[PDB]
Amino acid sequence: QLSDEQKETILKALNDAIEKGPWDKSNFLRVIGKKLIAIRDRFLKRIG
Amino acid sequence: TDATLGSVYSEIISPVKDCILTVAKAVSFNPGGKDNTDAVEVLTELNTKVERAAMN
Repeated sequence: QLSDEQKETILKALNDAIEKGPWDKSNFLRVIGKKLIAIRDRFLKRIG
Repeated sequence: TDATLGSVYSEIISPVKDCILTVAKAVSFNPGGKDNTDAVEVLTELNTKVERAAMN
């Protein structure tokens, strides 16, 4: 269903968000950050 | 397995959408604080980009 350019575009978005978000500003946001990383790992598991 | 347009919406867009809603609750409770609002912005940015990537 997904093309290769779509997959990389989405992965790149996940990475950017994980890298720049305030995921280390509070414990609450830390969890949010962890969830985001969990979402990316799930996506990586499928396209790989 | 493998990612599809569906799994993008069910396994990425929806979860992120949920996170935004929850962070919104933290904002509504704790005014002072730039972090929670920055987080919503980043997540909104994420979803708009993912949705466009999936629709094209």
